[PDB]
Amino acid sequence: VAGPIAVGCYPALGPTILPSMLYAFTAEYPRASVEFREDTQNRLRTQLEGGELDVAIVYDLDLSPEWQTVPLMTREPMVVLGAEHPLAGVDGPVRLADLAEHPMVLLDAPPSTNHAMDVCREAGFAPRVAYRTANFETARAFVGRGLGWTLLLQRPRVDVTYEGLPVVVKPIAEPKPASVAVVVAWHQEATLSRVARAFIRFVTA
Amino acid sequence: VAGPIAVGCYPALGPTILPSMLYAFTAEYPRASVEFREDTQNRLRTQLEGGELDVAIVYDLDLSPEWQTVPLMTREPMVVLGAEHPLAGVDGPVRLADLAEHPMVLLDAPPSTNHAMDVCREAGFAPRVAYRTANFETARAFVGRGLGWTLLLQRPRVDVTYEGLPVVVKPIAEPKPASVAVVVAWHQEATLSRVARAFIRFVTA
Repeated sequence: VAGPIAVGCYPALGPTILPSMLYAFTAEYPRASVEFREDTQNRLRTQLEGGELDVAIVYDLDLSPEWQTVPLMTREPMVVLGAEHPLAGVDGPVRLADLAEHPMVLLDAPPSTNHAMDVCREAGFAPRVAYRTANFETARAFVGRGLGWTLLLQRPRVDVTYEGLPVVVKPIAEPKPASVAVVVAWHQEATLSRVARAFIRFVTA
Repeated sequence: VAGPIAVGCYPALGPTILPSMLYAFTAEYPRASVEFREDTQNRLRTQLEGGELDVAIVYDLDLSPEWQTVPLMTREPMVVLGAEHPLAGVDGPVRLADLAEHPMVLLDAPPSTNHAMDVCREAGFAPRVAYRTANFETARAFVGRGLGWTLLLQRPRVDVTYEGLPVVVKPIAEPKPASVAVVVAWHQEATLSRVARAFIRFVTA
């Protein structure tokens, strides 16, 4: 197992899923050579369907029916709150309806944006978006500071921001939202190289 | 003071500098409203020139002379290593020259990208870039996992990545790299509003 493989992913997946994956794969296969690209939903799609990427690590959301997928993991959406948020202190899951009138910090990084918007709609409201960011950490930092609440698909292991403030992570109820999977994907009509076949098999074992 | 202000910044400044600034400002002036936008280098300049932004929080690197600036803080570039890194035992500062042959994780987020190539260039080398990302946490997470070394202009308060791994931050010497100012900026020819002026005075107080 040797050769070039080009791997893309969403920015939100880069610091959460990718480091351990790339480190472990590359250690297992010293002669493999990985080109790593992070890009937006539309750009990765263009690249992956163009032959620029072998494989892409994406949320299993708004995905072309022509892409093959294999689950890597799956995670419920969570609410994240500042320590002194009115709702940070109550035990159990939060009814998302109870945040309808608290200012939201929207992570607008498609496909996360419409997923958040749909989850709020199933809880029966349109959020007051006080601040918008495409940056995962900016959303977390704004929240830990007390600028609003947010909905996130992934959970950094330590509940603290770049500023050194805590964040409080809550499950969601009424309804309990669907689990969102992260997936390795490729186009149906791609011929997987050996290094690519080896990558998909390793990172999912 | 009351009314809208549009504040832009570079994404890496969004979670580190901006959260407390926006919190403190909106706390002093409950009737001001901030329109917050993170944007890449040309796009922020382009928005500021056209009046879409009142002010920008930026690194003072490669800025137009048309912009008035006031320094908020200054920071030395630093090397960031994973805990198992060959040079992580190095007591005291690293000479960057000592990492010339180790793989680098490059934060490609102008103006950081040219700054970083500029500081290696000055230590005598062109780095071997194993991985490139415009995402700050992706750079820290990759380095914490062992995928290479980086250099960064800012330092999150807790030396831990999203995977819960530590990062080891070291000063650079021989030569010591140039410090970089973070500034509040606005265009020379703008007619500043009362709220924009209040913002500038408030963050430079």
